[PDB]
Amino acid sequence: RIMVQFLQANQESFGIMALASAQMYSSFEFTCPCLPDYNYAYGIGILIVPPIWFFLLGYVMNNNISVLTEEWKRPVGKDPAVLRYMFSSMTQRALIAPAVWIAVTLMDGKSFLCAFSPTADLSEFVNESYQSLSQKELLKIQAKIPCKDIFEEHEIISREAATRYIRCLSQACGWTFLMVITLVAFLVRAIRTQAAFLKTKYWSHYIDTERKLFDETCKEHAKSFAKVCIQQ
Amino acid sequence: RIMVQFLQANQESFGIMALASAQMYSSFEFTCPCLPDYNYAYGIGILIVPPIWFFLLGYVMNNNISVLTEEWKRPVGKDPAVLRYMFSSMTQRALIAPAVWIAVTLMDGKSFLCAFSPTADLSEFVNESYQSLSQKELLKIQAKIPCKDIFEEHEIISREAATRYIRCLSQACGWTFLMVITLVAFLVRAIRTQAAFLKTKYWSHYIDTERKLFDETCKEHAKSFAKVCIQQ
Amino acid sequence: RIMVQFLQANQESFGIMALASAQMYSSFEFTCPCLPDYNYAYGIGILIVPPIWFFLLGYVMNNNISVLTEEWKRPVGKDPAVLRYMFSSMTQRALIAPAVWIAVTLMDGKSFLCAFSPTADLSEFVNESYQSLSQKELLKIQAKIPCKDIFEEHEIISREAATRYIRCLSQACGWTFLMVITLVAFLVRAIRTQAAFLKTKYWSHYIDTERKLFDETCKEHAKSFAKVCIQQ
Amino acid sequence: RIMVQFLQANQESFGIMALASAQMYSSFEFTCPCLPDYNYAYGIGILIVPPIWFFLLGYVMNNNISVLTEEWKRPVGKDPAVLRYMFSSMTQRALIAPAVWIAVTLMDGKSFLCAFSPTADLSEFVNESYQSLSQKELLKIQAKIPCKDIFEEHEIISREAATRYIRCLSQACGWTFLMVITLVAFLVRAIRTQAAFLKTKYWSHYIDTERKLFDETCKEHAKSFAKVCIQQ
Amino acid sequence: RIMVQFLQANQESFGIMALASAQMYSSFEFTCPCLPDYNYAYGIGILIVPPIWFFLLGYVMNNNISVLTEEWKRPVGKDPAVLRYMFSSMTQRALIAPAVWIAVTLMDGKSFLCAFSPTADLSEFVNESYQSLSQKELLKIQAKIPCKDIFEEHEIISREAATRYIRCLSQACGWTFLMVITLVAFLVRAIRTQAAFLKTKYWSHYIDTERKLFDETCKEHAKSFAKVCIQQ
Amino acid sequence: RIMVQFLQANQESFGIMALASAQMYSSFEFTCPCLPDYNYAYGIGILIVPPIWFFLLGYVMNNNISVLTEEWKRPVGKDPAVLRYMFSSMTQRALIAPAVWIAVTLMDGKSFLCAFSPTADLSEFVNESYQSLSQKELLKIQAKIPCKDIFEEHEIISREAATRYIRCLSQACGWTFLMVITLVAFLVRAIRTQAAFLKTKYWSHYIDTERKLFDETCKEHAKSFAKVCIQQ
Amino acid sequence: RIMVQFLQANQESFGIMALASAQMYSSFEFTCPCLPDYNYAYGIGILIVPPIWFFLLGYVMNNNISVLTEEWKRPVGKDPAVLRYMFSSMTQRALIAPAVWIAVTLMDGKSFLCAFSPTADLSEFVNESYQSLSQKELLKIQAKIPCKDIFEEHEIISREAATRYIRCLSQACGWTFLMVITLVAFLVRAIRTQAAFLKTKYWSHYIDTERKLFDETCKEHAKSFAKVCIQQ
Amino acid sequence: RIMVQFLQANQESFGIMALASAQMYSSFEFTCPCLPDYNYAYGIGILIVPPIWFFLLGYVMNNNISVLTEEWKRPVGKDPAVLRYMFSSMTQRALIAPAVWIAVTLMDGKSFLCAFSPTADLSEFVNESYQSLSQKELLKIQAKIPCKDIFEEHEIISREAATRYIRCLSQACGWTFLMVITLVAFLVRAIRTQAAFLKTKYWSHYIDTERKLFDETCKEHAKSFAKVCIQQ
Ligand SMILES: *[C@@H]1O[C@H](CO)[C@@H](O)[C@H](O)[C@H]1NC(C)=O
Ligand SMILES: *[C@@H]1O[C@H](CO)[C@@H](O)[C@H](O)[C@H]1NC(C)=O
Ligand SMILES: *[C@@H]1O[C@H](CO)[C@@H](O)[C@H](O)[C@H]1NC(C)=O
Ligand SMILES: *[C@@H]1O[C@H](CO)[C@@H](O)[C@H](O)[C@H]1NC(C)=O
Ligand SMILES: *[C@@H]1O[C@H](CO)[C@@H](O)[C@H](O)[C@H]1NC(C)=O
Ligand SMILES: *[C@@H]1O[C@H](CO)[C@@H](O)[C@H](O)[C@H]1NC(C)=O
Ligand SMILES: *[C@@H]1O[C@H](CO)[C@@H](O)[C@H](O)[C@H]1NC(C)=O
Ligand SMILES: *[C@@H]1O[C@H](CO)[C@@H](O)[C@H](O)[C@H]1NC(C)=O
Repeated sequence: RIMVQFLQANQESFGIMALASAQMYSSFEFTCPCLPDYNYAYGIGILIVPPIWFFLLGYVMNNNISVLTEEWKRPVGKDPAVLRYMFSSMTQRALIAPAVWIAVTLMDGKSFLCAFSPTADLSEFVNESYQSLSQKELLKIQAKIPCKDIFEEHEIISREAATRYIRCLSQACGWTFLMVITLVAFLVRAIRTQAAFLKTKYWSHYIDTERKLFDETCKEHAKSFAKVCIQQ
Repeated sequence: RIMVQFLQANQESFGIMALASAQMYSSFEFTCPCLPDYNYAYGIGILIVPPIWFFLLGYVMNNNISVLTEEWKRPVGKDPAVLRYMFSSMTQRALIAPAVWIAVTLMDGKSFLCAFSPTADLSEFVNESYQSLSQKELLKIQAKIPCKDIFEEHEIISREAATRYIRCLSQACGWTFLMVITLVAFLVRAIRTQAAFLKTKYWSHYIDTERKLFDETCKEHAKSFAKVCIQQ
Repeated sequence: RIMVQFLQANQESFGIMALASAQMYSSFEFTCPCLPDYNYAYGIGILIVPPIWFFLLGYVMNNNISVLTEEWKRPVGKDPAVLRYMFSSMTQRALIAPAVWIAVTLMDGKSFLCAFSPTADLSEFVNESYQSLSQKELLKIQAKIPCKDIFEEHEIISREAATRYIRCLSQACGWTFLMVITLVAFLVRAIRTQAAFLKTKYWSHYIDTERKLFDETCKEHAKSFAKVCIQQ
Repeated sequence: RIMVQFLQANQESFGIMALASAQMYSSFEFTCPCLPDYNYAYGIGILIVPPIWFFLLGYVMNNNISVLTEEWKRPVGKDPAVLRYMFSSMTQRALIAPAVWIAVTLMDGKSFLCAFSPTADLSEFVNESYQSLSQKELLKIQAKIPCKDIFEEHEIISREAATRYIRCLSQACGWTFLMVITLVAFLVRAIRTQAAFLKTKYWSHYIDTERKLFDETCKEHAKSFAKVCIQQ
Repeated sequence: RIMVQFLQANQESFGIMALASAQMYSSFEFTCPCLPDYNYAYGIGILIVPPIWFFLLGYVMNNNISVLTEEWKRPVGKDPAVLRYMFSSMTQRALIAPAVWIAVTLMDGKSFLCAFSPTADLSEFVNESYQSLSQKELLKIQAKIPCKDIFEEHEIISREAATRYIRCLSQACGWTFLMVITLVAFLVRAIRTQAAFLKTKYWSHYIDTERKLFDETCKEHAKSFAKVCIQQ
Repeated sequence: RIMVQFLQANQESFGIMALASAQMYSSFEFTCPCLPDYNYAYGIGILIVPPIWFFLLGYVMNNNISVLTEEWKRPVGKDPAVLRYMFSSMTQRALIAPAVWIAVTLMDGKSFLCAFSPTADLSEFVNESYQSLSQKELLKIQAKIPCKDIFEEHEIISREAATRYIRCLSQACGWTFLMVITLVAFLVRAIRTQAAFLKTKYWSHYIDTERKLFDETCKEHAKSFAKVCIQQ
Repeated sequence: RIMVQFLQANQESFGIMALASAQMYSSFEFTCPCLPDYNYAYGIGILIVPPIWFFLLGYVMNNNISVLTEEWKRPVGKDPAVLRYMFSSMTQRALIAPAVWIAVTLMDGKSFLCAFSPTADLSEFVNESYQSLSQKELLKIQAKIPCKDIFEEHEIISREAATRYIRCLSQACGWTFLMVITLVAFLVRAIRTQAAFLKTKYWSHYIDTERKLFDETCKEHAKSFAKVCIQQ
Repeated sequence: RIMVQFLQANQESFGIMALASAQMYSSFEFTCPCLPDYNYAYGIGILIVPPIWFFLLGYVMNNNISVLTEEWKRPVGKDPAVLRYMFSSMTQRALIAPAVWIAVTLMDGKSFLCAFSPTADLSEFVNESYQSLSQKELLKIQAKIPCKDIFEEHEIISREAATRYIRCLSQACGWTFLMVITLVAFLVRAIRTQAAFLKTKYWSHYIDTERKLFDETCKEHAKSFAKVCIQQ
């Protein structure tokens, strides 16, 4: 409920793909398979592949990827640097949604709990009676931890006690990730290109004005033949 | 509830047929027949035929299919190319809603669960007591899995344990589909036609201006006889 | 609740009679009589007569049925064609609400369940104990199926198991109907009349301009006598 | 709850007296007396007298009933025809709310259930044990049917089974009424008066312009004496 | 809850005192004293005195009662007729809220139930065992009827059975009152004064224009001395 | 809940201090001390001192009390009459909120119940067993009546039966108060001063115009030195 | 819930710091320590230090404290009086929020209950059995009174009976405080400085005009060099 | 719920990073690990590192950090003081969100409770029976205090009694922090730079005007070649 609450708060306070990723996470039915073989795969996949898809999507939604591939494809493109600058700007704009997804899914330690439960060392939580049993038997039990309606072995492991531990580890990792990302962003904004920016601004203005003028002249050239044919 | 939540979030953030398909799924009463003979048929049908209907509908709602069939029907149409371009644009605009429907119904593994439950290999979930019994007897039991109010054989198969497994497989398939679709869209937007676009823009502007001029001249030609007849 | 949800979604997204029929269905208290003699009649009636009433209503709400009957009544009407075109347009606009009603009431298999329950062949659901009894005794029991608060014979037939079966059949029929209707609409929009359209547009513009001019000249002719009489 | 839902839907979609009657029904506490002597009277009264009051009210709210009675009262009124046309238009506008009330109260078979329960033939619902008893004893029991908190004789008659039967009959009668009304409206709009309409339009415009001119000239004639007296 | 629902519906659809009286009733804590001596007094008082207060209030809120008493007080007032017309108009505008209050409190048979319960003849509801006991003992019991939390003698009288009876009588009286009021309003609007209306319109326009001119000339006469004193 | 409901209704329908007092009452935690010594004091205090504070507050919020005390303080004030008129107008505007508070707190008989419970004569409610006991013992019991969670002596006095009685008395007193206040307001508006009103209107317009002119001339006199100093 | 209700009512009716303090109180988790040593300290602290912080905050948020300290710091400031007037106005504007906080926290007798419970004389509430025991033992019990989930000694002291008593005392103190504050405000507004007000108004207008002129001239002086450098 | 309530109140009343930090806290799932080794670390981390990240973020979001690092990097920057002033202004604007976070997380004593529970001296709460046991055994029990669903040793320590104590200490620390911060802010606003402010204002206006002029001249220079190329 906290995720939906912050979603509504972000909507009220309200570049846009961030809210898209947040909403998609808050409305995605995370279901851990709760099996010793697919737990790790499912957790790491939910952690890894959605940001990759968001990266690709952010590249696709960009309106000027066509000019980029056109210039990269030609031997001598009609300058040499606005291309690198435009590509860097596109990549930087696209990298936002994956980072938001990773941060959200780490602060909410569901993927971490699903992925690292079967193999983690939970020895302070395992009951004192069954403190000597094969780790192969512990594998299934620990894998069933992230499932409330499946874990029916409270006599061996306290579920909430290990859930809180793993979730705290996940939140620590999330805050570390956020700090590193913010430091990198600070360095980037403090270091980084002057002529390329002006050239790109000019080319964008030129494209817009050309499109508008083309629409206008098409309308004017159509009005004449319209008056000609209608009078028939 | 997550589907309706993301529906409301999409409505708040808000080409339109995507929201139409999402809403239609979130408000469609999926009822698995829970029978070994019609489970597969019903699941695959819900997966397959609604996107076909959405494709046809998107073709019908298009305002310029009439000109397409008129030109395809004539021996020598009044150019050759803008037709192929217009048809490709129509098809690309129409293909959006089916993809959204398939993605949604795969992320929510209801159709997958209904379709693949009776024949899947659920051997780690079947109880150890009835681990040796005819697969024909297992057919009905496994078919009854997606039905909460019908599956009354908890002593043979854990329902939730297999539900999570099949739903995880469905979500994996959904993410794979999304990745492939995004890659194809990236390639299409990066590869693909210059004169046809301008010709289509000009023809659209001409049609609009002609319609507006016709309305205007009809009003002007009517005003005279109106003043003539009213004075009687 | 799904019907009301999609009603609200359609209202938010928002020719109008479609929403009218959807709302009327979502707010109509469908009560199956649950009797072997009136079940079929009630179900088929709810399926058939409301779309007929919607058809008639859509014909009545049309603002230019009077001109149609005036021209059809005269021996020589003041052209021949715009009449057929206007009538076809009226019929096509009117046929929308009945189709929406039928589609909605088929996707929600209440009418189908009420109509086909007493006579359908439910042999896989009838308990194995009373698997040999007179179909006349089965008539009342099966007729009582669509009534939750009346069906008190769970020892003979599983209610939900047959409800899901009949509802799935109804949804299949609904999707078939939708596909056929969409194909017919595609063919109609792709095949079908050029002069009649322009003539109808001109006549509509003429009628509107004449009405407006009549209002204006009435006001002007009234102002004089108003100034005359007020000064008394 | 369905009536209030459709009330809100009609409000959202939104001549006005229709919504007034619908709201008044949805907010009127229908209380069947549940007595063999007053059941019929109360049901038929709720069915009959509210539409009569709505008819009278619609006549009263009409702004030009005074001119109608003034002309009907004079020996030679200052034309002959616009009176009949104005009266017919008033009656047609007024007849809307009673029809809406009757349709609503028939689709919701409360009045029908209250009125026809004590005397209807409910022989398939009366228990097999007391299948031979004086109809005078059955009178009170059947009269108590529409009262949930009063009918405490479930061992003699199944309440819901007869409630559904009578409600289905009421809904059939309601749909029949709607069909007949729609057919009559279609015939009226298709048959029916040309000069009277123009005369009424002109007289209405004249009245409006005269009122506006009178207000203006009153203000102008007052301004002079205002400037005269204020300066004192 | 029905009263508040219709209150909200009236607010949504939305001379104003009608809504005021409706709201005041829907938010007034009607508490029957449930005593054989004060029941009648309290019921009749709630029925009678609030409309009297509403009448007085509607007279007070009227902006031109001062001119009425000024002219009625003078021996020779500065015409004779517009006074009677203005007074009749004031009374007619004021009489709306009391009628609405009476209609509402009669349709909701609380006052009727509180007032007429102790003395009404409820012989078909009194149990057959205590069918022979002093009416003085029946007085207290019947008086306690409108109180749910006080009436603890279900073995002598069925509370709901008599509540429905008295409430039905109250609703009948309410509909009769509404019909009579509507008939009287129809007769009044059909019968009833020509010069007085114009004179009142002119006097109102004159008063308004004089007030506006006085404000304007006060501002103009103040501006001069303002410019004079500010410069000091 | 009725008080908050009417608060919301008044807010929707919406001199302002009336709503302020209503809101303050609906959001004030009335806690009867339920002791034989402080009950009367607390009830009468809640009845008396909040209207006094509202009176004082309404006097303070008035924007022209300073001119009143300035003129009352001087031996010869710069006319004699507009002072009495302004003071009367201020007092009349201020007297609204106390009356609203008293009316509200009387219609909701909480203060009356808290104040008059310990000493009232409740002899028809005291049980027949303890009908002969010292009034000093009855004092505490009756004082505990307005407290639901404290009154634990149901065997001696029926709590609700006396609560309804006292609340009915309170509502009677409230309606009497409202009637008397409305009669007094009618007499005041019908009796009551002509030159003083015009003088006050003129002085108010003069004050407003002087303030506006002073602001304007301050801005103009500042602009010059602004242009002078900025250029440095 | 009453505090939040009045918060919403104040928001709907809606110098601003008053609502800030009200909201901060309604959303502050008051937790009495329920210990004989820290109860008094915590209660008095919640009563005393938040208004001090609000006073300081209101001083800080004031936009012209800098000019005040600048003039107070100089030996001969560039007049003598507007400083005292500006300081008095600042203090009066700042004193609003602390008074609102104190009034709110006194009307809601939580701080009073927490502070005065351990040492108050509650002898009419202590049970008759333990009416002779060391006050040191009574200290802990009485201190635990404001805690619902901690006070588990109902056999010695009735919790609600003393809670109501102390809360009534707190409300009395709150009303006394409000009356005294209103009287002081009345005296202040009736007594209190003519030239200082005009001087402050003029200085404020001058500051505003100077700021606006400076922005304008900065823009104009920048435009020239902008046109100069851009053309390079 | 109080935090979300004040969040909504702040949103309604509504430099922006304050609301961001408040929302992020109200929607952050604080999960104390409830272990004697990681409790302190987790609590202090939640207290310390989020404000550091907010500080860095506020530095990054600042639009003119690039000019700061450009001037700090050059040997002789194109003045010497607007840099120090701009840096101080940036730091002061950035320091807001960390302070809000610390204040919020201290008023809501969750971090304090998680951090200081295992080592605090809770001797008045430990039961009298186990008042002599190794502090190593008390370590785990006290560490489990902030966990409602884990602390299952009510026979040794009263959970709520110590929770209230530690939360009161946390609130005291929070109010102390707020007072110190407000005093420092008062001193800063009262002490602190005249030429630097004007220079920064001028440079900002110059930058804005230059950007706008550059956009304009780019559009004008593009229009010519647009008209040139379109005509081809
Ligand atoms: C540990 O196991 C014993 C029996 O083996 C059981 O009684 C006890 O409740 C268990 N405790 C926990 C914490 O699992
Ligand atoms: C397996 O079956 C046995 C009896 O056959 C039953 O006692 C046990 O609960 C079952 N377990 C599961 C997981 O189905
Ligand atoms: C079938 O009938 C038997 C007795 O005739 C009963 O025990 C059993 O529960 C019934 N089963 C079903 C599925 O109706
Ligand atoms: C019919 O009456 C018998 C006894 O007379 C009773 O046992 C049975 O439940 C009743 N059945 C119905 C349907 O009323
Ligand atoms: C009538 O009274 C008898 C005993 O006097 C009791 O058993 C019965 O339930 C009562 N019935 C009603 C309807 O009050
Ligand atoms: C009156 O008191 C008797 C015993 O003294 C008790 O049984 C009875 O219930 C009481 N009745 C009321 C109405 O208090
Ligand atoms: C007073 O104490 C006695 C026993 O000491 C107990 O029975 C009684 O309920 C108590 N009463 C109150 C009001 O505490
Ligand atoms: C203290 O411990 C005793 C037994 O050791 C137990 O009976 C009692 O309830 C405990 N009390 C508290 C307050 O923990």
